Amino acid sequence: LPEAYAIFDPLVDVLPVIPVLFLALAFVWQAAVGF
Amino acid sequence: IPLWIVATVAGMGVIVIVGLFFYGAYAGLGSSL
Amino acid sequence: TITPSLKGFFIGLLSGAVVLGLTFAVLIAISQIDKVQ
Amino acid sequence: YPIFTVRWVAVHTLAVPTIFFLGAIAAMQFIQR
Amino acid sequence: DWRVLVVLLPVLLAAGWAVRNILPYAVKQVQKLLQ
Amino acid sequence: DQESSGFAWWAGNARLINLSGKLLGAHVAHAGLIVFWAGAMTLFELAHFIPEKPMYEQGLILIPHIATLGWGVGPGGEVVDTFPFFVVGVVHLISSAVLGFGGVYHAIRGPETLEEYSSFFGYDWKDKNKMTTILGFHLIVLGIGALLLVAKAMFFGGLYDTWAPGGGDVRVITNPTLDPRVIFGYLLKSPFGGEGWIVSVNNLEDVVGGHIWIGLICIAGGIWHILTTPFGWARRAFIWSGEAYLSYSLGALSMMGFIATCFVWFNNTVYPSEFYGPTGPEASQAQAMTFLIRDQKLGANVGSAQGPTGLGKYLMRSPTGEIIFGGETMRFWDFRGPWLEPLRGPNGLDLNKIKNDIQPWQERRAAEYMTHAPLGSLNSVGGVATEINSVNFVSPRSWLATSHFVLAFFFLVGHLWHAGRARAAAAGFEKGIDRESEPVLSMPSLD
Amino acid sequence: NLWERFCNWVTSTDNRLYVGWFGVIMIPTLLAATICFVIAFIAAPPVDIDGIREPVSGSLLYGNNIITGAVVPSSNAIGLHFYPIWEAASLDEWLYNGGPYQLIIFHFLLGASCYMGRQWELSYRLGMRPWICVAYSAPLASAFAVFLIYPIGQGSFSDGMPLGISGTFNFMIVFQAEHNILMHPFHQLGVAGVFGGALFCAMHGSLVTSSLIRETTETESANYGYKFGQEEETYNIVAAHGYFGRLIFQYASFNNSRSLHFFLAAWPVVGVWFTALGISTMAFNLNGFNFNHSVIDAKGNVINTWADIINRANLGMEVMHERNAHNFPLDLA
Amino acid sequence: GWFDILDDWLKRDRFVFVGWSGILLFPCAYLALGGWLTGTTFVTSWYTHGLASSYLEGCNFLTVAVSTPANSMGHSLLLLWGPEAQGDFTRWCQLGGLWTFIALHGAFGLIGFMLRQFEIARLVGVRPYNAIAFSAPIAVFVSVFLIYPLGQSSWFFAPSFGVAAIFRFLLFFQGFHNWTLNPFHMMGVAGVLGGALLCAIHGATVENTLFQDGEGASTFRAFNPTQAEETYSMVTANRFWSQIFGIAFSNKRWLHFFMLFVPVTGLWMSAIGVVGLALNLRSYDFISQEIRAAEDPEFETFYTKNLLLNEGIRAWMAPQDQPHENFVFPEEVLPRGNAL
Amino acid sequence: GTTGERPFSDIITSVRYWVIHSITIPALFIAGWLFVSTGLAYDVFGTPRPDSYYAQEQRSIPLVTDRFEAKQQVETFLEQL
Amino acid sequence: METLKITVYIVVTFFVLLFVFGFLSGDPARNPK
Ligand code: CLA
Ligand code: CLA
Ligand code: CLA
Ligand code: CLA
Ligand code: CLA
Ligand SMILES: CCCCCCCCCCCCCCCC(=O)OC[C@H](COP(=O)(O)OC[C@@H](O)CO)OC(=O)CCCCCCCCCCCCCCC
Ligand SMILES: CC1=C(/C=C/C(C)=C/C=C/C(C)=C/C=C/C=C(C)/C=C/C=C(C)/C=C/C2=C(C)CCCC2(C)C)C(C)(C)CCC1
Ligand SMILES: CC1=C(/C=C/C(C)=C/C=C/C(C)=C/C=C/C=C(C)/C=C/C=C(C)/C=C/C2=C(C)CCCC2(C)C)C(C)(C)CCC1
Ligand SMILES: CC1=C(/C=C/C(C)=C/C=C/C(C)=C/C=C/C=C(C)/C=C/C=C(C)/C=C/C2=C(C)CCCC2(C)C)C(C)(C)CCC1
Ligand SMILES: [Cl-]
Ligand SMILES: [Cl-]
Ligand SMILES: [Fe+3]
Repeated sequence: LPEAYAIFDPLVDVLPVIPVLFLALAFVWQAAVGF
Repeated sequence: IPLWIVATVAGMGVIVIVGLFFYGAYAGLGSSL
Repeated sequence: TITPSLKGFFIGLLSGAVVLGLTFAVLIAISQIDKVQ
Repeated sequence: YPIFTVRWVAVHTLAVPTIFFLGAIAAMQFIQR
Repeated sequence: DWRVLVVLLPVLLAAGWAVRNILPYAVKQVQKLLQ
Repeated sequence: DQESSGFAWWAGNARLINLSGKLLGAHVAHAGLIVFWAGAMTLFELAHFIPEKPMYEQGLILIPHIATLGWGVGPGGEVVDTFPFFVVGVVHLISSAVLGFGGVYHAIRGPETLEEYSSFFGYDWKDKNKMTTILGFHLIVLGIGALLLVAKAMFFGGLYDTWAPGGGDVRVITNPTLDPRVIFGYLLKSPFGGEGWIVSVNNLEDVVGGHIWIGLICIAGGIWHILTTPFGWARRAFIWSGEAYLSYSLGALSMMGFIATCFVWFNNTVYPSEFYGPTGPEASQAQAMTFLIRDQKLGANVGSAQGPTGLGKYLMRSPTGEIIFGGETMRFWDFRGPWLEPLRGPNGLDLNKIKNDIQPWQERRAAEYMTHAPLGSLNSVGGVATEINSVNFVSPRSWLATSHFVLAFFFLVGHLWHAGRARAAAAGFEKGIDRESEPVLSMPSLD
Repeated sequence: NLWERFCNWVTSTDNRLYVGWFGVIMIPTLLAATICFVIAFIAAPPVDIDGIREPVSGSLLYGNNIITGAVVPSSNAIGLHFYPIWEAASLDEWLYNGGPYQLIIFHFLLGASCYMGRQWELSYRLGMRPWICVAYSAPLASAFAVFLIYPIGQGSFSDGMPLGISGTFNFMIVFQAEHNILMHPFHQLGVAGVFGGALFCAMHGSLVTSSLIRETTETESANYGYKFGQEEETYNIVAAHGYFGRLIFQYASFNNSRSLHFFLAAWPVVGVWFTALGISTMAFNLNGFNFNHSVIDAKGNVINTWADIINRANLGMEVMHERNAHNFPLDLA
Repeated sequence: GWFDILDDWLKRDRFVFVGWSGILLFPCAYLALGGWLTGTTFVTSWYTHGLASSYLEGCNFLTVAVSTPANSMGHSLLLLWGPEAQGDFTRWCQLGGLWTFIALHGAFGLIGFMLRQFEIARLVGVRPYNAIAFSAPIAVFVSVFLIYPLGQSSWFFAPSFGVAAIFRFLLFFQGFHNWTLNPFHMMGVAGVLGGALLCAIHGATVENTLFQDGEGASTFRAFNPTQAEETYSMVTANRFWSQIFGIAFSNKRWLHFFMLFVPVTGLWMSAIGVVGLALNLRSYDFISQEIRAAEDPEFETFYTKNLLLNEGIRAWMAPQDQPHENFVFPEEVLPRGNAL
Repeated sequence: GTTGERPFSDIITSVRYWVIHSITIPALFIAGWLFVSTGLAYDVFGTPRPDSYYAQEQRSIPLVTDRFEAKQQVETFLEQL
Repeated sequence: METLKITVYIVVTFFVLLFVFGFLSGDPARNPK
């Protein structure tokens, strides 16, 4: 990463897993509506 | 306390603790290093 | 005479007899308090 | 509802040591040779 | 040795703490049983 | 709720089948996830990238795609500036937010059905005209996208070309192959060994050319489907429903996924070994080369050296006579790569060129590719299974080949699933057998 | 019309065996593979599977019994090349190089793929729900894995599973030496699938036999209490669930027959799917977990585990498989 | 009477039924499972095998084992109060005492569980075929963990309780007994795999021959456990398999008994053959083949190739798998082909 | 039907439960931690520490050779450390 | 050899054409309801 963005290089380590969480949230939601 | 909250936090506790076990597999005892 | 292993044998015998005794003692007691109708 | 039952004992002889063991296994990840 | 009391301490505290939060609700259970 | 539609929570997206506004929403929302992963994964790869190491020693699959398109790299694949990687990730990531915003809006806020909101976006699955029209638009989009690759190769910097003289480099593609006997000759080769079907495309001209062709084929078919309705023979040969079309694409996505597997496993043109690590056949051939060079330097006569089995130790013939590398690599003699083709004469490997013309950069390349063979354990220990820990490496090729075979296999299962159900829903027994009209109870007995 | 009569018979439900359009491919291809397998098992001459001119005998007439006999895979010199009869100068050359293997496996894979489609097809003609063929996809995928997919990734049909009892074991052993498939979680899920399937099959059968409703005397079979096509269920699901729910606890039991039968399908099929996928992805040398020398002491001495004992055994298979075929020190083919 | 009072309490309808069989089952099962969990977390194998085997030492879930006692203990019961440990909990663990503890408490647990199936079956009103079928798991456990090491020199050559340890056991049995060649194991394969097949195919058949008893597209709701009618069509499932495969079930009772028979029969056959391997009474060879191959060096089958592999396994793994033998193989005796 | 205990649903939902168990579950967990962090688990079970598998100049594995004096043989091994 | 190759090519073509043309000759309509 260009050093002007080096401040986010911790945030980059997490970003690719965000789509997975979307799968998990659909279960939180169906749990909250009682399936 | 709504169960769906209890379900999410328990699993979240599960995911954290499993992640700690996989983490240790690359560091310290049993890491090959 | 009583060799070390024969002493151990009684150690085990009494241990098991204590375990089964406490077991059946407690099980009979519970059964007397919480009977059926 | 009663509070302590045969089930109560059964869940606690499995669960008490499980959490205890997960704790011990947790700390093991930080052992360095 | 000292390590044993270090380890048992939380469990003792937890048990006592649970004993104190459950005690009124247990002595009624036993009282209900004695019939 | 399941009482309203029939479908249960675990089959909840089937409640979207006749709600075009929400269905549009999920689709646009899903496309954002793809674009999100693409951008996010790129920045992760760039945050972990080391220019002094080859890309394949670092677990990278996206930066290799970007570099093959000619962005970021110089001669022989060396990374010279990383800012084009950065852009590709940021732009995808920023775009995903747009795709997400619209997807969520259509999902929970927009109108559930489109058919009363607009007669142009609305669609009924059983309406064969509107479906071919939507198909036509998307065919047009696909054609444009395939031409964007042409344009990048011909007008906008070119492509990385592992075959370029002097060693691979970025190169502008001036003369794409348009000869239909070549372009569609690939589509007619055998899938089997030494042939390769479309996987054998080994020059950028043939790649760029084929894309000009499907680019044109698609736009034409798009126009054709916008203007026509399905003929009568197609009407009675197909099932016209949303699930039916979903199954048709699962079969296709499956076929494509298998093909993708073979491409990244065998092909080192559109998957430059400079970026992806050697192929399986390549690393084995590279091993034989490395030991040929070493033993010959010691004084061995690699043409007449007999091996334990009686076959040649360094050199034997193929079943059609060609001089090939010996040993168990005999199976890999269809391999072709730029580090080895200089030693290839018309009859195969040329013993004179082996003796006098091997260059240091070849010995370096063979050794590098021998010790980076796509072999490794699930936890990325490099080598055969019996290898001790030390080398952290699995080839991107293994990672890409294995994942897409899994995805392909499961999408074939998906095709079988939704196809049969589509057929049963249309016929009216996808929910089970009517007790009062059981079909078998009215057929005669087999005996 | 004459073509419509043909089509009416191809698709008839009154045929003792259903033919169908999938069957128009299935019947000839299976018959070809079956006839050639029978003949080669009995009579084939030795085949040079490892392409090192050391032929391997596999047929009965050449000194094999039912256990040691195989149709031997085609030569390593052939690799992935297509090798029908007409590509060979003579039947003699074809037999020497492994021709019947390709003929058989390609006809069989085609025939079994159409067997799967035949299952969808007759089910559609009968008014059935359609997914039985999805279950059969799990063994079909497994067959695809070991006859086709694993040769592709390795680069030769000579690493295909031999068509023979001992040949199969030679496949499993060399596979474990090369890929450590016991330590691969996809084979472990396959074990969990076939063991679990065996268990659940055992369970369901004992639980239903247990709940059979008395309809017979003692001097006859309990089976004669069921008549083909009665509308009454023959066992008592409530009693069976009453039993099994007490065996464990009630919520660990099934009270819905459809939910239980779905579980019976899903557990082995999924697990076999994964184990097909394990062969199919080890084909591209993504291998099982490697823990060799993973545990170390403070000085740096290796402290073996059971993984390192598995490695010593893997090593001994490794240096003995294809004992003459390697001229270079890495096993890359 | 106090016996009839204790019977009243043991047979109470609770969440977890106890019964008379519970007095045996629960403490033994809980102690078998607790002993495995205890050892895989804390207990080494450095003095019995020279192996690490606990979470505390660095092992993961696939490599932890409660390992067998050293060969020198023979078939010692290895009781805590016995002569080897002499009541020292620490030394008992270091000597392999958890292995016999688990195996023995486990063996008795399995007796308790089978008695449990009997006890519940009689109280509930069903025939006891579930307990009959559980004979096959017991027969397997007894032959592999008790008889097989009793046949051999010690508990050492029993399976150690662990995932990778079990895999080594599998590989030992190929290299040493040529277990794949044994027809009693082959019959087990055919009953395990044939059981998987029957499980998959019967579940699919029922799910794909259901009657339409609801209007929902998820078809599970259309069953009530108290209903009297079959939920799927035996007639239709019969015609289908008749025309697809040639033969089809026509009797639901025979079909479900057959699902009991097959995997139960097969596990019992594999036990029998393991009993043979206790005595090294292997199906290791075919004498006819060895006579041909010794006189004809151009004879080569897959059978003769497997034996080369078995010989490689034995020489390459024995020095560390059998460390009480003080084996030292100089490199030149190791069998190996060219290059590798 | 229902056997008679309080449903687990109502229990992990009720406030009294999590009053009690937000202390007990962490207590045992911390207890387990301290069992390993104090080094007690090493001595209770006799499992070697990373510096107690060999002596500083030894690659021979301390294998138990004798059945009946085995307890003493293990302790003669620990002394050579 | 070549006579065999031509013989099998004809055979294969024949059956493949039975398959495509059979499944185009109105398959969905061939069902019980
Ligand atoms: C890729 C995954 C995906 C997607 C895109 C969808 C999308 C959809 N599902 Mg499906 N679903 C999925 C997975 C998915 N589903 C899975 C895995 C399951 C199994 C658990 C289900 C189970 C399921 C059921 C049971 C149902 C749906 C339904 C729906 C639709 C309405 C949902 C609703 O009412 O939400 C309401 C929920 C909320 C309002 C909570 C908030 C949700 C949003 C989307 C959070 C977005 C967060 C994001 C970061 C914001 C971005 C902001 C932007 C500026 C960038 C919707 C089109 C429903 C349907 O068909 O109705 C007719 C329905 O009944 N789904
Ligand atoms: C096709 C997709 C694909 C491929 C080929 C790769 C390949 C790679 N990734 Mg990437 N990755 C992907 C998707 C992919 N990734 C996705 C979707 C995410 C988001 C979570 C990421 C996030 C990610 C990160 C954060 C990292 C990688 C890294 C890597 C490397 C190491 C992989 C590894 O060790 O995995 C470990 C293996 C596994 C976890 C095994 C998973 C097995 C799956 C779950 C089987 C699923 C089967 C089936 C689909 C289930 C349904 C069955 C049902 C229907 C019956 C490797 C080069 C690493 C790297 O080196 O970066 C530089 C790294 O740090 N990836
Ligand atoms: C496939 C995507 C798609 C589709 C089919 C639709 C369809 C529809 N949207 Mg939706 N929408 C989408 C994406 C989509 N939207 C996205 C991504 C966003 C977020 C930016 C929105 C935000 C949005 C809003 C806020 C609203 C709609 C509304 C509408 C309706 C009216 C649109 C109209 O008249 O446009 C007429 C045509 C135009 C305005 C010109 C569009 C020019 C495009 C954008 C040029 C770029 C084309 C290029 C190929 C894009 C590449 C994308 C990249 C990822 C490859 C219609 C049903 C309206 C509605 O239903 O209200 C009730 C409404 O209020 N949409
Ligand atoms: C995404 C792409 C796509 C899709 C989904 C469709 C879909 C459709 N097209 Mg369109 N079409 C497309 C692209 C597409 N088309 C393009 C790009 C063109 C321009 C070339 C055409 C030209 C075209 C024409 C000329 C016609 C259609 C028609 C149709 C309909 C019937 C298709 C059919 O019967 O196929 C089934 C395929 C066959 C029956 C072919 C016979 C079997 C072949 C030989 C199988 C070979 C497969 C095998 C595995 C080999 C593959 C690899 C390689 C060797 C080829 C259908 C609605 C028909 C219609 O009704 O239009 C109004 C019609 O006449 N399309
Ligand atoms: C296709 C491959 C295949 C198949 C299907 C089989 C099938 C079988 N093999 Mg064979 N095997 C194979 C390949 C195969 N093998 C190969 C290639 C080798 C190498 C030569 C071996 C080596 C091998 C060995 C060494 C053994 C087998 C045995 C078996 C049988 C094991 C049956 C079983 O369930 O035991 C499982 C064990 C039990 C059922 C015992 C009871 C267990 C209780 C009920 C468990 C309860 C657990 C409790 C509730 C708590 C658990 C908690 C915990 C998980 C946390 C079975 C017949 C075994 C045998 O024949 O035994 C007689 C045996 O010892 N195989
Ligand atoms: C949705 C996720 C799908 C996952 C893959 C498919 C799983 C089931 C496939 C078995 C096919 C068996 C042969 C015929 C079996 C058959 O005939 O099924 C019949 C049964 C009932 O069918 P219905 O007609 O009622 O429902 C299907 C549609 O009609 C929707 O109503 O189908 C289902 O219940 C599907 C359940 C979907 C939900 C599946 C989730 C389970 C997998 C979870 C992930 C496990 C991962 C393990 C990792 C180690
Ligand atoms: C429908 C639905 C669903 C789904 C949803 C979705 C799928 C959504 C999506 C969403 C999305 C798809 C989103 C996205 C977003 C994105 C974003 C938000 C981004 C942002 C970015 C940025 C801001 C950037 C930044 C930067 C730069 C500029 C440079 C470099 C560094 C950084 C990174 C810092 C679910 C399943 C839940 C269920 C319910 C219903
Ligand atoms: C780009 C490129 C290229 C090219 C490509 C191309 C040119 C392609 C084409 C392609 C094509 C041209 C394709 C096509 C395909 C086809 C298909 C895939 C088909 C399908 C079919 C179907 C699916 C059918 C079915 C059926 C039957 C069989 C019977 C009746 C019924 C039905 C209809 C169902 C090249 C290689 C040069 C190079 C690289 C780049
Ligand atoms: C030995 C012995 C004994 C006993 C003891 C006991 C009884 C113990 C118990 C113990 C226990 C009782 C423990 C527990 C543990 C547990 C654990 C350690 C767990 C873990 C878990 C996990 C880790 C999970 C995982 C998973 C799964 C599996 C599912 C999903 C996925 C996951 C990953 C989440 C006595 C002293 C009496 C005597 C002497 C000897
Ligand atoms: Cl071999
Ligand atoms: Cl070699
Ligand atoms: Fe059944």
